[PDB]
Amino acid sequence: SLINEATLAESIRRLRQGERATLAQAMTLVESRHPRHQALSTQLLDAIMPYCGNTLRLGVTGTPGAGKSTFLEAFGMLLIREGLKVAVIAVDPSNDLARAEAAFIRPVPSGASQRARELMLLCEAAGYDVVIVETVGVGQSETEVARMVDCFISLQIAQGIKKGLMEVADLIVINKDDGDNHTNVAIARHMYESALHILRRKYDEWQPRVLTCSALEKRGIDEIWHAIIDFKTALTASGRLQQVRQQQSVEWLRKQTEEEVLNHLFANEDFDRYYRQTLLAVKNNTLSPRTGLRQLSEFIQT
Amino acid sequence: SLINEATLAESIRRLRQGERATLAQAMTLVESRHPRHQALSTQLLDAIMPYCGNTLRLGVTGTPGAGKSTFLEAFGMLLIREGLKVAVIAVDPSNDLARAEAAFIRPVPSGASQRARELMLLCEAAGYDVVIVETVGVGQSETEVARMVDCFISLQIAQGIKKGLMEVADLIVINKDDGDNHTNVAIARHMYESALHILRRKYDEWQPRVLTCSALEKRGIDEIWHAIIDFKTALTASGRLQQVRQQQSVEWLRKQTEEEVLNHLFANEDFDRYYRQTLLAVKNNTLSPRTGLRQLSEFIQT
Ligand SMILES: [Cl-]
Ligand SMILES: [Cl-]
Ligand SMILES: [Cl-]
Ligand SMILES: [Cl-]
Ligand SMILES: [Cl-]
Ligand SMILES: [Cl-]
Ligand SMILES: [Cl-]
Ligand SMILES: [Cl-]
Ligand code: NA
Ligand code: NA
Repeated sequence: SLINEATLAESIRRLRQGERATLAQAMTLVESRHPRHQALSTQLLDAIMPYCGNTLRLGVTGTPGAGKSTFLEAFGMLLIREGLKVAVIAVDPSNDLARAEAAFIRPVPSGASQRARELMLLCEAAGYDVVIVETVGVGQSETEVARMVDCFISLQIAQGIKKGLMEVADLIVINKDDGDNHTNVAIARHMYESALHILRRKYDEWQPRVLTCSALEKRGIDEIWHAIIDFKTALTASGRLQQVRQQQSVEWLRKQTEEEVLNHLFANEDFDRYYRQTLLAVKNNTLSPRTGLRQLSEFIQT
Repeated sequence: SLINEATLAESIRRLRQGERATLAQAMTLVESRHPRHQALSTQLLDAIMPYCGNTLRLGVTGTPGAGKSTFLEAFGMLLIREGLKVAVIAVDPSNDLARAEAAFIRPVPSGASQRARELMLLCEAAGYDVVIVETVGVGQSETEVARMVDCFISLQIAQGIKKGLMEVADLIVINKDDGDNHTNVAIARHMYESALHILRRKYDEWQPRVLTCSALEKRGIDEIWHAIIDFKTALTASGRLQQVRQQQSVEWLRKQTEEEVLNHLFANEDFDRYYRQTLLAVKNNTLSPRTGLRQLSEFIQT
């Protein structure tokens, strides 16, 4: 069926009934750069807001070689066996699940952060029980994913532990606990656990947990889902999950508003030039930082 | 002697010769809110920039009960015995050293960040060998101090370890390793060390060290100074210290420039109102985040 201004309400109806063709169509619309599609997309997203917010939002990162694909397939299939509908938003770095009718998989091209969030909203409005946003754990991708999900899960394989990961990890999982590397897996699991037991809790309500699994042998997956449920229980008992979700949305709005204002300034060719000359003046000991700041402020005011 | 526009150059001369009365006078001038003093202060700070930058800058935080005062006295007196001139900038939270002629102690009232930096510059121009900026370790004060010093030292006494501290600690010191609490001190020292050995290094060149001392018994202090020297050796071998200092100055300029622009916007009574109404519209599911952002952008442009 066509999606357009006249049919928007019926299209939303179809979407909320969980019709997969309409979900895919709506996502494609949201991804179009055609100015007309951008305005209709805006109408759609405004319209669906009341239908969002009753979906468990999970983030999953995996380092290269961590077995993210096999884990996601096993985990996804477990959720479907539990009778749940699961969507996977596969974000680009800066199988059996594919065949499941109760699943839905969509890639997000390398911003992509706003895009991932909007696609997640569509999945929520479509009645998915669990939405998983996943990407490679590299650079700061853990903290970026963490900011849009209820529960953040990092996959690791058996330099020290990344501090940014410690900041955001709710669960750490060591995949490929199979064959002959049990000891290597146990040592890695122990190391993450030492860090997560000694550092202050991200949430007062939750000691982060470190688990192991073998996706390809189907062991440990049930236990990971159970830990996620335990997390949900702990955070919802105090009303902290709702608070987290509100804080994430406020922080996104605030950060994007600030960043647009700042990007416009630092993009300006005249300001960029004056800024760089000011920096060089300070570096070369001709101006104090105080004076550097004042003249930047005056340039901005004028 | 008077400090004024006519005498500025001779006053700078006196300052560079290490005359303590002129240093105190210059600091008082920098702290005056009298508009005339603010302009002369600007001239002074510009003028001294070429004389700065050959001083070891240390940051020291202590938690309540960590023995910061006794440690600073013992440490300061050690440096003076080594024939060094040491200045202490005592920053407000958001003895024998006092009697030493080769020392200089100045408080900074509860911004205070810009003020601490400017007073540090005066000490550098005055020929101090070591300048120590110190404050209570509470909230985010560790990261704030860390951003203006060559080497950051945190005092702890025998909830888990603060992640912000792990981000910035170059050395951790457990004071009051005396009397009957050796075991309690050893356990605390071990805990910090576990975290600092397992987490990725802040600097590739340096594994953070955790030491113990008894300031009041004068034991362990020599070893702490030696560790600081080891830090300086490690970072200067690769040219990393110079890079750190440059990055700190650029980051301060950048952050203060951004924060002034943003504070003016979010201070604006009309924008604050529209921003809060937009936030509430999103919270109440009447607008998508996309639309929230767009209309904030339009409000700003207009
Ligand atoms: Cl079309
Ligand atoms: Cl804790
Ligand atoms: Cl909740
Ligand atoms: Cl300039
Ligand atoms: Cl006067
Ligand atoms: Cl490392
Ligand atoms: Cl260096
Ligand atoms: Cl509004
Ligand atoms: Na949210
Ligand atoms: Na600097």
